[PDB]
Amino acid sequence: LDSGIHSGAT
Amino acid sequence: PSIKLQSSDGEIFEVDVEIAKQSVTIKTMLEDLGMDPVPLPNVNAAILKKVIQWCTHHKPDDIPVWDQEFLKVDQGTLFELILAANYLDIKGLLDVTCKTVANMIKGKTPEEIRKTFNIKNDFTEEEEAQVRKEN
Amino acid sequence: SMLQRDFITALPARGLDHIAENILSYLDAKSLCAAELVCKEWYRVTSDGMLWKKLIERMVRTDSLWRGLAERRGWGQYLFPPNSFYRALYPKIIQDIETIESNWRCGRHSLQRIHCRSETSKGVYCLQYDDQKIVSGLRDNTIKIWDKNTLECKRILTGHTGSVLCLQYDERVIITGSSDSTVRVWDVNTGEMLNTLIHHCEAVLHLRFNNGMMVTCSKDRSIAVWDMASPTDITLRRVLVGHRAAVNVVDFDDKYIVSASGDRTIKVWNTSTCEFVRTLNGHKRGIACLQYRDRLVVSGSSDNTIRLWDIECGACLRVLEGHEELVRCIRFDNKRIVSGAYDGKIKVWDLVAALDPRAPAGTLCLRTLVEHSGRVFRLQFDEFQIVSSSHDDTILIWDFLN
Ligand SMILES: O=C(O)c1cccc(NC(=O)c2ccc(C(F)(F)F)[nH]c2=O)c1Oc1ccccc1F
Ligand SMILES: O=C(O)c1cccc(NC(=O)c2ccc(C(F)(F)F)[nH]c2=O)c1Oc1ccccc1F
Repeated sequence: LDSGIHSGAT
Repeated sequence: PSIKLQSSDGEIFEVDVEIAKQSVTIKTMLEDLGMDPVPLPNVNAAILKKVIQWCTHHKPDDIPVWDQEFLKVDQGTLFELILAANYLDIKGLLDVTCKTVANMIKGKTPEEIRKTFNIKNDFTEEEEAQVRKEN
Repeated sequence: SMLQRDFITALPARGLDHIAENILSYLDAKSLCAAELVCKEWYRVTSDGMLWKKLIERMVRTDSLWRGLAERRGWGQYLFPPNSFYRALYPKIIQDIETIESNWRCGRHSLQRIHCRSETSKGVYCLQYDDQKIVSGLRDNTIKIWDKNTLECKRILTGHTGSVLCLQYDERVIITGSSDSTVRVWDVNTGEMLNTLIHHCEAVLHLRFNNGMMVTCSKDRSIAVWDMASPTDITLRRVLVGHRAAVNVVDFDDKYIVSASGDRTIKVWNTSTCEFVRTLNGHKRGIACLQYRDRLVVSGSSDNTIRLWDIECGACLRVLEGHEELVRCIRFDNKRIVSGAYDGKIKVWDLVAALDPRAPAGTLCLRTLVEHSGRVFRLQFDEFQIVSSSHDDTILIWDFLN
């Protein structure tokens, strides 16, 4: 994933 | 407080000052000219009572349901209301009556407009074709 | 009282021409044409009244599409030449609107491509544009300002120590958020750095500001609400907590703040009180992008879908399927939704059709636009164009007006 968004993973 | 309005006939109407001052004209005659009663030589009693009724009820976005029923009058009376609203400078009443006339024009053929307002076609054949060609 | 009365002849006869003109100013174009053919005096009132000029001016005042074409075509030069010029101009504008709408529906466009020439870390995370400039935030930690017309780079703003992930500007400042966890405020004219906000514990993923207040959101799972008395006087008002993962996007107006997160939820907050209102559930994976205005929220998700929501009841009004990868950016106006995905593709959606529950799903995607070679990170659009930026280190201008 790019630095602009993040998932709910650990 | 109440202010006396004097119609062109002579009939006097007792109106609350807050209702009377919806007419910018009457507001100027009260505040700047200090007049009591307020003579209205251009407004007869029948139209003035109609105007006061409209002003009390509106102490207006487009035309509401009450205004449409208020304007269910003949075109001569609608014309007199436009004139009174102009003379008295009641922008709200001028807008609803002018929009009402526009609503009687929109969505109609030229002949249907003529029939609505009892208007005779005075174009020559050549002139009408030219106006028609340019639109 | 007379039964019938020719208002349009009678009013000018008594020296009240402007009232007659005002009545006719309410007419649509076709009714104005009809009024022209009623009789000679009706024609004179519309002609001497410059009714066709007034009709075009009313449209420019109330429709950005007309307003935009007045500037782009140059006939706005004459607004605010006889009446017949404007009567003849009106159908040219109508067909000019229809050729533009056809170009959107069929994807006929010209393309401008800016190569950002990033030396090391490539990619353009964010952008905003006007008629003069494109302001862009880059993975190389800089903000680059490009001339909208010549496409050349006019200014490079340095100061961030990580990627510039989000930005917005107005007529006074550019505000940027970065992987370095800071928010920075720059002079939009000179580029001078005016302020730095130290607050978030992780990357600042999104921000919006308007009318003296700003909301920022972060990988640290929080939203910060700021009061901006000036570019140099910015005070923290509230911290909103409740999201269980990174907050990827935030938007707001006077009614609500709207945030969306990797925790698969959209959360609604009261702008005035900063109190939590409701959670919008439905997306099956994290939410990457969002826009909110009026009552409509539109969101794009890692589940490859787009969802339309009503903010007041929280209902999902429509699910848009079609994207083959993560929906990474999304915007909408009064007519269209434009979205970009991780596979480099941009899709145009019919928003009116999408908000009509009778319309079938297959009729909703107007077109797919494929000119990026990497993930589409950000887009902005209007009546005439789309401006998009990508991991491929390019900014594209898609122009649907030829
Ligand atoms: O569906 C959602 O939009 C949703 C959105 C955010 C969070 C959850 N859920 C959880 O993170 C979760 C964590 C722990 C437990 C546990 F321990 F009780 F079993 N259960 C849970 O559901 C959601 O739901 C599901 C998501 C995936 C699968 C099944 C679900 F239902
Ligand atoms: O269902 C899943 O267990 C699942 C399985 C595989 C992948 C994903 N997720 C993603 O690869 C992903 C990438 C990016 C984003 C983002 F940035 F948009 F928010 N969100 C995402 O979810 C999954 O989902 C979740 C997993 C963990 C937490 C919350 C999720 F929903």
